[PDB]
Amino acid sequence: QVQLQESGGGLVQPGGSLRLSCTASVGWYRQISGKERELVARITDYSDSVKGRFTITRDNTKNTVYLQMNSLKRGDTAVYYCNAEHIWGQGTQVTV
Amino acid sequence: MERIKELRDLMSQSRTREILTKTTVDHMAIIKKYTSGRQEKNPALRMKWMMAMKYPITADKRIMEMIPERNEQGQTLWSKTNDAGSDRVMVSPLAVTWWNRNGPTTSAVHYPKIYKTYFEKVERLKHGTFGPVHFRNQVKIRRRVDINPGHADLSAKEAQDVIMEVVFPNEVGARILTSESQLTITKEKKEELQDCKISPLMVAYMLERELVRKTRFLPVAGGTSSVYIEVLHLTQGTCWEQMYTPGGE
Amino acid sequence: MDVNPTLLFLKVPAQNAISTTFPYTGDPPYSHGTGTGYTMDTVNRTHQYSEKGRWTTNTETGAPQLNPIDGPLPEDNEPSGYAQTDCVLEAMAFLEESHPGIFENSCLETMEVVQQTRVDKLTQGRQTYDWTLNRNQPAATALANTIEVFRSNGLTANESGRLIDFLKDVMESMDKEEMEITTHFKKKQRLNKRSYLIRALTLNTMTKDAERGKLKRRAIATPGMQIRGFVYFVETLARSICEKLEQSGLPVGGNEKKAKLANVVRKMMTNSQDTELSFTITGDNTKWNENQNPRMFLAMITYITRNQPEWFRNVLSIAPIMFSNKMARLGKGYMFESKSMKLRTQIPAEMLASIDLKYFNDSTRKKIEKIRPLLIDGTASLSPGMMMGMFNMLSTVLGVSILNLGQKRYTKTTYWWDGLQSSDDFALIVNAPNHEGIQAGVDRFYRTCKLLGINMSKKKSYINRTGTFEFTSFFYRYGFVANFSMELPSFGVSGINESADMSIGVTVIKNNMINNDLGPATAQMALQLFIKDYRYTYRCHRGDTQIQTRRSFEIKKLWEQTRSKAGLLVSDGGPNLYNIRNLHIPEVCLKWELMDEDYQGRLCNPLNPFVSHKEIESVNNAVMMPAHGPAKNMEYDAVATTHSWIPKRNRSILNTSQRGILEDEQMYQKCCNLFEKFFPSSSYRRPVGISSMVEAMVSRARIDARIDFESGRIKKEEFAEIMKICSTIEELRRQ
Amino acid sequence: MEDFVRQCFNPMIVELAEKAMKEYGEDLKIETNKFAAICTHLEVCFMYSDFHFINERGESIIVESGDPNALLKHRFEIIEGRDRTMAWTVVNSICNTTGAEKPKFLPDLYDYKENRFIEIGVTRREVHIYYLEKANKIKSEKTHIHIFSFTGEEMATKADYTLDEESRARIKTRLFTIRQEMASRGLWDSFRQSERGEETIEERFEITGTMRRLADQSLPPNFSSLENFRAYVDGFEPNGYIEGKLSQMSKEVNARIEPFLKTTPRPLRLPDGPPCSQRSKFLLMDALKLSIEDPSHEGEGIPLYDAIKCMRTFFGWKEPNVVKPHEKGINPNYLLAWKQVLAELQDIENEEKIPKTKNMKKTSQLKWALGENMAPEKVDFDDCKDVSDLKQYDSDEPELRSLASWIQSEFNKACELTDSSWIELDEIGEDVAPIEHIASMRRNYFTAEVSHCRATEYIMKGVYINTALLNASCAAMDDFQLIPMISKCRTKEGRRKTNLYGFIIKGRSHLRNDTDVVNFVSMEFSLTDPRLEPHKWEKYCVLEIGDMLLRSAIGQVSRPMFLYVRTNGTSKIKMKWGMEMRRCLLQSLQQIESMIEAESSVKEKDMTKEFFENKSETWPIGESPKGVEEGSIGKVCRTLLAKSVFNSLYASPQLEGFSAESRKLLLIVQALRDNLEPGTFDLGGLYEAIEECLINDPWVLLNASWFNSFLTHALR
RNA sequence: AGUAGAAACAAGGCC
RNA sequence: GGCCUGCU
Repeated sequence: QVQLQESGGGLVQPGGSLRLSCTASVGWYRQISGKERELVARITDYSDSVKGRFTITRDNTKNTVYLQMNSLKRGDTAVYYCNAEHIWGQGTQVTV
Repeated sequence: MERIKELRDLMSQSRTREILTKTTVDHMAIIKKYTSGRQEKNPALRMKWMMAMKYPITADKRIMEMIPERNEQGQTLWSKTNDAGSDRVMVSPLAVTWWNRNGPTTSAVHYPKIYKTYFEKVERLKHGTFGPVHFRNQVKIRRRVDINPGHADLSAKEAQDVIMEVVFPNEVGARILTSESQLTITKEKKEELQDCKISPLMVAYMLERELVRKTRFLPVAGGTSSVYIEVLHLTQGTCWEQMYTPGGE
Repeated sequence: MDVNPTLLFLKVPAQNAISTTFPYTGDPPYSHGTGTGYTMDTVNRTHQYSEKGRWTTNTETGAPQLNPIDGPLPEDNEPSGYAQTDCVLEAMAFLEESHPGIFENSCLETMEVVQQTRVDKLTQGRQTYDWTLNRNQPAATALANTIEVFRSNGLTANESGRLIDFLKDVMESMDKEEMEITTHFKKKQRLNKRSYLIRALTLNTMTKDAERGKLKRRAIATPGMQIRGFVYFVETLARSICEKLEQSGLPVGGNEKKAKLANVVRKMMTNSQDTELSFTITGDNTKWNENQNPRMFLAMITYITRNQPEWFRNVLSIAPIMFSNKMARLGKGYMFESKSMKLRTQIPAEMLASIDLKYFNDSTRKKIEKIRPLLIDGTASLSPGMMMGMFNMLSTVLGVSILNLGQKRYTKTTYWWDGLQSSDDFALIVNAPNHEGIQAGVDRFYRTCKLLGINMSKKKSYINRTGTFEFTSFFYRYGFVANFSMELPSFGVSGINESADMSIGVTVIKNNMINNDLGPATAQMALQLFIKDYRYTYRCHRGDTQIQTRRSFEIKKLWEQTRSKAGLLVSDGGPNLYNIRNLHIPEVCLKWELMDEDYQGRLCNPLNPFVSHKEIESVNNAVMMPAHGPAKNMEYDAVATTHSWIPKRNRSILNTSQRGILEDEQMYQKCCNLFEKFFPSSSYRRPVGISSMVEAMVSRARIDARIDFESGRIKKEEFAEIMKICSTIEELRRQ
Repeated sequence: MEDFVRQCFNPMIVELAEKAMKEYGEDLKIETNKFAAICTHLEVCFMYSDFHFINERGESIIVESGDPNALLKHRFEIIEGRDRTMAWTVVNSICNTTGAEKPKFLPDLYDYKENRFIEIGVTRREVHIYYLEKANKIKSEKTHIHIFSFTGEEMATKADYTLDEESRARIKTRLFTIRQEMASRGLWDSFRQSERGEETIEERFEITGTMRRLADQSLPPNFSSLENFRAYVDGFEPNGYIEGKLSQMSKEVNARIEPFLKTTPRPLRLPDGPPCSQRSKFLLMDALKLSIEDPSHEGEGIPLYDAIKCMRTFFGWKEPNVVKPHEKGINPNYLLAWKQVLAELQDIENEEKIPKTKNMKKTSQLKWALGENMAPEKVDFDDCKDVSDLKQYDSDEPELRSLASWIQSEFNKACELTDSSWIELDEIGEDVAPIEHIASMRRNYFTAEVSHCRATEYIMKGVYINTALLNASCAAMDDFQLIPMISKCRTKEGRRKTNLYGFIIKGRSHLRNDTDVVNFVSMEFSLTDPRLEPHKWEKYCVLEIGDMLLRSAIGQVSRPMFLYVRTNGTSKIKMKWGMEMRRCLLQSLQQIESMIEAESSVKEKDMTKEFFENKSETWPIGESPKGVEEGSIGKVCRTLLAKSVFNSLYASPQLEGFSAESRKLLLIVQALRDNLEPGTFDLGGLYEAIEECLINDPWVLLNASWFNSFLTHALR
């Protein structure tokens, strides 16, 4: 019914910025090594760990949900997954 | 015979004898309303809560000698445990339905004659003729109108003496009704209800309702007639008018 | 997309969809425990709004009383109870001048009523604080107990059967050295003068439940029986007065209120020319009852009753005299819990005077510390102001005087104002040639209100242009708009009985269609839902279903027995024939022609053991406490059927020391039934006289045996038997 | 003079006359000659009536003493000697039985032979004037009148004297005994003329004694007595006293109007704290349904058998294990309770006929889960005063909690359509009037719109659950009871179906007050993993109980299937109000019908059909990141129904307070938008009144967020 | 524990 | 263990 394609992951330095996107054809979750999958943002609603640092936006016209991540820290190192209401993307690595 | 006999039996016991002796007639009402039962604040909640019990209603003791204690499968119909502050016994709701399927039967032909107002309403509606519904803004203006369509041009007190003389001819006292309209009403309602055995109190209440004029303030648009106000809910609305002509006309 | 109903107001005006803003589909807030905290808070608040008054100690009750009347004028917008005697007397004088003959006439009718009123009128009231037992009891029970105590003490003027004589006895009781009361645990206890004075001047405090529209709970009060007659007379006078005032809206219903509001707004705006601007203030009064001093009501009534018989003035003045010295019982008490030892305790409120303050929190500790000086014999003196709207009508009179004081003849300025007042709520239409004029007019109205001990709630009030306003949950927007959310709680089974519930439900649907502009399809849906709930509540299902219940067997056999099953009542598991056209017809009469004669006779049988009728007042009257309003009574059309049973009573009296009340109830009811069989008109018209029961009963036995022989069943043998049995009961009453 | 009535007359007559004296309320000490005269009248009445009997013939039998027999009939039966009420009772009874005419005044006796009344009066004056006097007092009278007078003479009309003459000799001997006994006394200076018909009284209500002193302490500060204050009031006249105090009063006492503009209103502040948790008594958005496709109706059937049959329809059961703990309770108790429920369900399945209602064993597991024997024992204060821990019940403002995004999504999906019809309405009288046809068509349209709505499913769930819980509490007060959550719907194909969400175990429910709490434990199947929104399930314990396979194009999902288990509670009032959730349908559809009628008052025609089919007109019913979104009338119906359902589900005092204090501000904002120059006296006070209602309830916080969004979109 | 929210329930009393 | 009450 919906298929979800993520993009924009990778390797970034402490204090840096990174921009994820999800094309659907809605929110972002992350899972750190040995930890449970946590909500990052959904569209707005935001985890306390990322408030004032990460901003989620949604273009309904193009069914696309961008996540702008600023002021990145080593504790934000995770696999980041898009979700749409549940359908999940494949997951994109973010390494700070 | 009987009446004076339970009178003597009551006077036999000291407490009831004292109550009968020291209590004056005027205090009749007070002691009759003397009760420990508070008036319920939330009737719906407890009616929905009591009906889930066994033996939730109350009935006179005589029920114990007209209805069997149990039905075919053994569901109990009444209990012998009396109410809190009365000699009546608590009984189950089935004892009602049982009374409607095997209880004693009578001749209810005179109930239409007693409940004149309701049957007149039914007759008026049965022969009514409806019309097209017209959709247009209705200017509802608030007016004082008479709701009772059978009022005989009498007030509460004015017709109360008539009602007593019709039902309780001996307790009238000084009053002997002067107006001849009251004379004819007394004659008619006396010969009509000469042997009706429903109850003196209900007969008096319904005569009061029928003869006494009553008035209330309501938002009306058109109509204004007594027969046209009882169906005010069906003929007038917020944006629609339903032409109607009761059976009387 | 996120759904948001409130955004609907961006297209539909607020008043056209105001019903959405009334969450009357859920359980209303209830209080759980004691109301003592609220009572203490109210007492302290009433006493501190008048702190700048003068203190005195009553020589009779020995309680401290605070008189703020003629006190320093307020210098802030906070609530103040410093009413000025001269200002209020002048306001009443102007009210009389604008309505000549109002006071004299109203006093004349009140004098007629007072001198022809009876004692039994006091029984027609809800719970009252009986001082014989120090608890709330039904009005009739408390009246009977007080009469018994008075007769035992030697005050027997009430035997005249006149309420004025009962009040004479009540006042004479105030001058007695030692009265005697009865207590069960029977013990005879002696009350001295001061203790009886305080017991007669005290009020019982409870917590108001089922109050929708506020986060916090409030406290309400119930007076005794000694003071209710004076209150009745004073309220009769006030009602007779307000009925002559078109600016009042308290003694009328809702539709009359709407009509008067429309008339006043049209009068104010229409008469205003193009040059004059008009503004409506939707005002609520903060702490209305706490700032109304009974002494000022005494002043108003003594001005009203000028040039009248002195006895009338005295009897009408007794009430505010007692309210000025009124005491309030703190309440049920306080319950403590100890989790370490895992126990709970309940201390009565009367211990608050001496109990240490280690158990109470900071707020309650401070409240008790502040209220202790006013504690006298377990009750707190509450002289400064009224507790809970006992003098509603006099307060409305004062508000109407304020409203009329701006008729442009007393303003002496271009601006002027009018409006409608109903205690604690008002709508004020003020016109003036310019915004400065409107501001000056509203300022002067507020200032004059503060001179009469009346405060305007600035937080719950707002002013706009005329054409849109609110009044007691009635929203006017170029014409009143229906709400239908205030009457939603009344769409279920009332809880009286089967026939009564059916008739009440259909009649409520009809009325809300007539008044609250309920739609046809909505009314049909309401009928369907009400029928469903009615069948599911009384276990009376259609009969053709297989829903097993405790009553599904007898219903099913009655169904299979009946031939014309369309005539069966819904109470007996029959089809529902109701519709928009049939909402004004009782169920029995609507199905009369369809019933089988056997079932019809079994149903409407006078000899049924279920139907019980007590008095003409309780035949077809049901007391339904409406949501957001005072308790109200409704006439419901119903036919006396076997379904008109009355439900079971509480039955918890059996575990209390007050267990003998049930035996007295049974004996009184037996005697009353015997009298009714002797005097059939006992119920319809309450008998009057000064003789005793047995005299009337035996003498009527004599005469009825006589005449019923002169034609009837009796025989000489039986007639003589009755005559000598009457003689026997005569000699028995001798000894 | 009273010494005469002390001496001669018998007690019976003197107390009869004393009660007649009390009758009309005049005192005996002022004028006693009336007492003597009327007591002599009463005496002649007796002596004339008694000693006179009749048998089956006429021709009265006269016996000096009534012998023991049934033959004790009295010739003349007395009228007077009774109260006015009874005298008129006898008058009316005689008239109605004898068919005679009713006199307007009081007679004295009745007789059979001549079947009529006797009005005996013996006056001081001679008979031949008093007779016709009382005759012209009585109008057109057939009652025969007979009077004596002291000289000894008798008279009567018709020359009629109704009984023996020796009795009349008796009467006049009695008469002259009276006369020449006063001769020894000497009373005729007034006896002939002592009564003139005085009737006057003044009502006296005198304040005296203690009650007077109280009146002296209920005056303004500078008054000393009620007399002086009343004199001052009577002498008071208006002389411009309000103006003087208005001028002297400080000018800081004002009601200045603060203009209300677009930039004036500020957004309502929401409380901050831990996220808001779930409060509902059952799962709303995460419910799962096990079905059988039976033909039974809503109430038709037996609960336990239907539940077991529905549960047997699912395969894939696994041994339950903890997934998300309660975080405050003992999850192993919940696990053991679930396994116990399964075991006892099988136990019922084995036996002969499924019981209509089952009772469960009271194991320690459900003893803890249902809170049994935890209420502190009630004791007396005199026995527990030295306990330091003894204090009041915790009475403080509830914990503060911030809004979470789950309630918004729950409401969003509570307004969505479904693949079933969750309302099966009852029957109504066949429509006879055209207006009834219009109403029926409108009602059918709304039922088609709202029946396939999650709000209706929630309504039915709540109604059924609360009804069953209340009935079980009232019936099985002591013993824990099992109740399967059942709801019956109808598919698109038309086949009826049952659905089993889970089970409820009701505990001890000895509910006396309307606020007393009955505790139960609720278990509900679901597929929503609780590891994604843990803060919404603070009070739940969630286990893993199986796996479900729903047909999907992605092979087949084989999702996990969890059990949400929690301890909840209700009260009689809450149960009663939750069993009347069907009035949410009313509220909503009344609002929609009011909209339709208001619009149709403009165009003189019913506008329902085009509203529901064309769907051209739309109302703002939500906001998307792109902007405000409008939906058809049906979506408005569903949205209002969901709002009412959530009002009934999350009801609380916070909701009422916020609703009132926000309706005030909504009216002010509407006045602003209508260009009506709104003004306020203290807007900060209103804001503080609104903000104090928002504490921890998810529903009220969501309403406040909606109000802030409406303000942001409005004021433009 | 839970319900609930300015104080309560989580049975009461009587033997 | 036995019995009483569920707005008093």
